[PDB]
Amino acid sequence: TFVDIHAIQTLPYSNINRDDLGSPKTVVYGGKERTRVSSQSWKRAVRHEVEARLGDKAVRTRRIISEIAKRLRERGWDADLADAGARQVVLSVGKKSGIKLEKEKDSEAPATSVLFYLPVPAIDELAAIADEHRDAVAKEAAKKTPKGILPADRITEVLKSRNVSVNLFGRMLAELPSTEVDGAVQFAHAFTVHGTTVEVDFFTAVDDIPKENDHGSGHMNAGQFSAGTFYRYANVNLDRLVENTGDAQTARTAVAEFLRAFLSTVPSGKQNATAAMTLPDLVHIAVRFDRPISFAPAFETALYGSDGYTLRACQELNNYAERLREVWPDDAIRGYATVENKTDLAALGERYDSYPALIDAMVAAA
Amino acid sequence: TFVDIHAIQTLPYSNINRDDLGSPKTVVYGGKERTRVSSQSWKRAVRHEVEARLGDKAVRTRRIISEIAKRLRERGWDADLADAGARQVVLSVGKKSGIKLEKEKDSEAPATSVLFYLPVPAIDELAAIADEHRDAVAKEAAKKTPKGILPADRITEVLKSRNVSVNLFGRMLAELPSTEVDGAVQFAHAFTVHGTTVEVDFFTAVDDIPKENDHGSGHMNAGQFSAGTFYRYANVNLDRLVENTGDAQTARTAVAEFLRAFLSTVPSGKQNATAAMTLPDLVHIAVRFDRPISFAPAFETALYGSDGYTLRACQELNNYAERLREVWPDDAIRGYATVENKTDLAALGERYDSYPALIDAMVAAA
Amino acid sequence: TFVDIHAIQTLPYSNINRDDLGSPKTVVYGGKERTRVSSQSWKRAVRHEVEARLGDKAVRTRRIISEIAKRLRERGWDADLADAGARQVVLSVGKKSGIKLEKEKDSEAPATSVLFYLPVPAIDELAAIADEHRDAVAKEAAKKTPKGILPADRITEVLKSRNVSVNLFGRMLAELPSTEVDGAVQFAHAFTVHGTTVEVDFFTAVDDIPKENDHGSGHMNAGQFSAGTFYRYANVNLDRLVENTGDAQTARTAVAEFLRAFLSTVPSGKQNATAAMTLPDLVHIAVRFDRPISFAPAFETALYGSDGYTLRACQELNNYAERLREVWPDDAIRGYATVENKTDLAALGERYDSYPALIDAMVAAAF
Amino acid sequence: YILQHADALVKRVSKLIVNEPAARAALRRGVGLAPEDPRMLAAHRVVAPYVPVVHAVERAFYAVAAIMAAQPRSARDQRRPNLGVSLAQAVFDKGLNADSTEQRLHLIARQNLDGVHRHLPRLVLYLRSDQVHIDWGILIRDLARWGHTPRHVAREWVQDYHRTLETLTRQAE
Amino acid sequence: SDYILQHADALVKRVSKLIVNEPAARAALRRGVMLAAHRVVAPYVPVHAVERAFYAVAAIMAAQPRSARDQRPNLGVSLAQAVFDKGLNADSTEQRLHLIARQNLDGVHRHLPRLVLYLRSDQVHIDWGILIRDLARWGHTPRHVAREWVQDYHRTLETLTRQAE
DNA sequence: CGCGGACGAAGCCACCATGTGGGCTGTCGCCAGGC
DNA sequence: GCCTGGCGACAGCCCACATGGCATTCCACTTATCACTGGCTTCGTCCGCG
Repeated sequence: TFVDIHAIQTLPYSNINRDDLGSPKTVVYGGKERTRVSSQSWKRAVRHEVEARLGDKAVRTRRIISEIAKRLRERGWDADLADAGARQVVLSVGKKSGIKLEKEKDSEAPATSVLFYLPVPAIDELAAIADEHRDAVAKEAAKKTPKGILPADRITEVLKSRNVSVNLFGRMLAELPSTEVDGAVQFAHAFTVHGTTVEVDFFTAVDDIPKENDHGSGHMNAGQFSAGTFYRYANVNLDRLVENTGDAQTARTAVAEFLRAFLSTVPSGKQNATAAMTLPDLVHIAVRFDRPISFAPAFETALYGSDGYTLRACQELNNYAERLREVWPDDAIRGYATVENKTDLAALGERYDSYPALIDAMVAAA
Repeated sequence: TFVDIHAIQTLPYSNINRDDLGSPKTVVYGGKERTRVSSQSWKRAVRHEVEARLGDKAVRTRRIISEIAKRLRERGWDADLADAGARQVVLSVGKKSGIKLEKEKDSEAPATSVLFYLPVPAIDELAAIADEHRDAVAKEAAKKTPKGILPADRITEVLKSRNVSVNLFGRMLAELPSTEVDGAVQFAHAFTVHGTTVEVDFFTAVDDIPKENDHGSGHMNAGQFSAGTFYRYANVNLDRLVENTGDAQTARTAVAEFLRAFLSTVPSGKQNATAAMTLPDLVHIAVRFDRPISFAPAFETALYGSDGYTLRACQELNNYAERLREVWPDDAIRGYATVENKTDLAALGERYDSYPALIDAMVAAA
Repeated sequence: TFVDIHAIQTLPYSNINRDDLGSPKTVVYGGKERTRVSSQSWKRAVRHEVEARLGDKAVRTRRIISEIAKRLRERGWDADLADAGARQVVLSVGKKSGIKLEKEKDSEAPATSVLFYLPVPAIDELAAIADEHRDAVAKEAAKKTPKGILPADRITEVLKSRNVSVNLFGRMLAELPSTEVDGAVQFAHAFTVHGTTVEVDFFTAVDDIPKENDHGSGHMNAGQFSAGTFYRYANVNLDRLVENTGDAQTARTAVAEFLRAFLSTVPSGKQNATAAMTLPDLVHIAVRFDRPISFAPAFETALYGSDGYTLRACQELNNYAERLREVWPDDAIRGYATVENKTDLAALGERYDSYPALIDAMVAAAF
Repeated sequence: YILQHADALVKRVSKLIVNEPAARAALRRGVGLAPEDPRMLAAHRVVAPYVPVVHAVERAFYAVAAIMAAQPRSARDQRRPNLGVSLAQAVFDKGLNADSTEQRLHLIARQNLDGVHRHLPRLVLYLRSDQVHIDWGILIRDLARWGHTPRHVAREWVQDYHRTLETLTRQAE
Repeated sequence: SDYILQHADALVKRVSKLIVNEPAARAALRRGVMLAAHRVVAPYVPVHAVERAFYAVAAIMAAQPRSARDQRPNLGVSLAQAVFDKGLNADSTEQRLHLIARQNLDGVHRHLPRLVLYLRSDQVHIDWGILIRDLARWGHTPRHVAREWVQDYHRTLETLTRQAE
């Protein structure tokens, strides 16, 4: 009921995910600093590739009122009635008077304080609900402090609609706890197997018109980059994903699609300057029934270096997988797929020739 | 929709791209230090050869006001009116009062804080826009703090014009986010296949006119160089390049021209001292539809040495390409062209006799 | 528009170019150490032979003030006025107060911080400019901190004058960016085709008068030497050389003279103890229009050895030239000249009997 | 205590740059690299006698001597503040950009000892390029204590910078 | 490397005793500067760098002039004292020192015997065990060893100048 | 129509300070003669 | 049995450099964004559900 996927993936001078000052994010793990890619970033890349491949897209937005306003404006509403009707949409729901709004900005509809996370056709249905009650909205638009006229139950039922991404990663809405969905995926922070010092690159953007006398750079700075073999891990709680989608067939497509997205996608951080696109060097899908187990302790002792870390990382993940299957006995259906053929890696289960064959075999096994 | 090009290219004692202290830039990759050529440099060499060969040139300049001033001065404006009119050009656009300017320099027009990136005929059109409003400019030139009189829409429409280089590599302008263009090319940092220690080169500049027949030189230093077989990689997102140029025919010429520039050009950093003009030893263009994949992990394990790295690098890139096509199945149209004939390199697809034949075949295949 | 010249040339136990500790300079190329001759050295030997053969000489000197002082002293100036006038020459030009000067040395005029690179008659013209304004110089010589009285434009126009060597190799002057000239020649570092270990030569210096109870040498040391077949490469950007000289006829003589200097000259490092004067074993001039291509990757895989490297180096450069002409098609006018007749070397173009015939044919093929 | 050997190094070297060129040129070729790097073997004649006896102290001494000799000619020509006080002086007087130099200081404050050395020569030569005053002994002592301090010195650097900028702004009224 | 040192010291006293006591085996060692070295030095070994680091020093020790042959600081201080006491030129022995510090493991063995035999010719003390271990640490890490020699050398030369005044 | 759940009603009080460290290990020369 | 001594002959000395030089300009960015929730009382009324 737990599908967990491990992956070793090298990235060359990427710097895919930056902190607030531009340096790549780091964990001091095992006593040694190791650059990391935050989980929310790779999770965002996964949800956008899943939505793009499975066709249905969900929208995490702070500006729901403005978007409902374009739909009501395309339905034939005047701009002022479209704005008042979308304000009625967010005003009619929640415990207090309405969903709290950020301070009003000139010429634009105010953003909600919290980020809504709902599929696109559900936003259009909210526009239809505000549309049927056009005269009541017109009457409340004339008052100084209009109240939430729209039915709350209908709107709350639209805000409860779940996308595949909502089913998979969950959502949170503090004013409407009825809409909160438990996530079915645990996404770990991808850290390096080996210790990495932050590499500094010094670049100078060149002025193009020649100066008459003093030729110098137009601007000069230094951006930090790093490279290494990241360890990646993720869980999928099949009981919750089946509980969220309801039917096991959509959960099956959601899981297979998630695993493929996990392998295929890259966060795209300064990719136009580094081209860090890469396939994972090794992938290991286990289908466990008792509990998920990350192999991150296997790489707590940082690798020394001077030699290619890929073979030693794959072999070390192998030894830790072997030692855990001996220490914690289980009937979990294992399986792996690797690029290197220098080792058999016996503990990672049955070997499969390709990543899609592995994903199809383990999803079919669950 | 993704054209990615790989290339192995040896450079002999070049030191084409230097850091801030003169040493060639290095990556500690795979645990072993490997000299690298920054992507920004080879990208600049590519854009200048593309602009020179395709005829249209774009200009990345911090001094746009001075250049507009020469055009207005050649249109018959007085020098002071030309300077005030070009200040009106940058003063009339942007959210705030105007594009912020660097501290004023004596006798010369101030440079903008950010680097503009626009084609040359667009700068001339900005001069024409400042030209037809000559009297209004003359009236605001008399005031102490003149305001942006010129129409903002017309200027913003001129600043949105795209060169082939803008279509290909993208641009960024923080004050005018409407002009930002997404780049269609990912250019990786070219690193060496093998580990390279920096080679110190002691040099003296002997002084003629000896004073007392003593041989004491006029100068003594030590500049550090390096050599090796670099791995090079780059992507071209056809969907974005077609989206930028609009028509598929100009995107087709842009892609073919880009690939040829990628093969032909060399950054020229310190070439008159070390003539490092070289053709790549091997090139491998793949036309992939799902996602681009760099073969940089193939060379994460540094090569040992003592023997020529070219044959082993080509053979290793071959084995990694084979293993990835087995692990990640795809219908991508592959193809390669090599100098060495000692190996067939079966996994790199159909072999072509020449680089232009390969480029024409893969561009025609996309 | 690009003339590139390749050359294989063996040197026998030469050690022509030494590092800071006396060992010959080495490249770890292809994974194997290979002794190299730095490009600046052979470039210096080329510029001195070109200046000596074409007659006009340029001077790279840190002591321009002293030389202007001898010319003003031969013009009838007093020594103190000659020194003050030459200081006025360098004081009157540049953005800041003047060209910075090194710390003053006793009894001698201070050297400029940067190396000037200008032809000899231009230095004499600077002396004439400082000469016409002799009274103004005499008045500023009396002040404690004299200012740059001489016209800056005339001096800058004299400092812009170009020799053939300046036209060919370019110059750089940081204080006067108007005088900087782009070089028209790319000169590669000549490395060995094969891997070479440094050869230690122990040597002693005999003391001639003998003293009882002592036969010891007057000196003892152990210099380092090496030998091998170097690969050499160089480019000439005809568009820039024509742009620098202006007229195509002087560029034509400059190119032909450069190529001949490239073949004839040897850096002369440690040459009196090792007569390593040698002609290149093979030369291959290509006249390319798209871009220059060095054949240095051809010798990245070091040759094994035990047998003469000349024939294998020429044959390997041949195979790489063939494979590149097939891989990168071009209409470039090729041509070569070789000592060995054991092979035809078909890919290197039309064979010419002699080096001057080859140079004349390829230069005439480029205009 | 180390401040003593640091002041002896600052004096002799400060004289060494001006009087003898071969020594400073032997020092500047070793900017920003560990002393084991072969480009540093020429600097031991000048620096090795002055270091007591962790690599952190050696890296501090060797590196500051190298940065000291790599000053541009203009800078070399011409309470005890930290580098942060020198930063705030370069913001208020010489007119450096504020949002970027404060960002660069809070960028240095996170590195480890390995990273500070990587970042420092570019920043210090930037400061020195416009005649900003920097007391090298304090910087030496601080760089020696960066190795064993997680943030105990950097906090001093950041606090002093913000504080000195506020006082310099309030004194202009 | 502490364990490398113990064997270096036991080899040093064994070879010293063999050099002064028997000329046949000692001359058998001086020829290498090779089977006889394999039948003599071999028991005192714990990488090809440590073995060459033993056989080279045992042959160099066996090649001393009889003046030095009859009669913990490293080699940087051994050269500094050789400068200060014997009057041996410093400007030149410094260049020979930096020229040793640049070589790799096969070259350091190309330039070491000449300078060391020149030290023994002046009866300067060379702690053979540390020089052995340093040559063994040289295959492992060259730059650390070279810098240690250079720094110690210039450093103990300066201290001895303070003692002079 | 009845029961259960959720929401509502208040009373509400603000010019200048920082220093520390030390604990783990093994080796020959072999043979013969004499005590 | 243990401990100590021995196993053709294998060279010696002298010698180790002086001097000179070690670059200089320039250039260092902008913009937008910055969460919610609750951890008081009792009772009464209303609304929803059964």
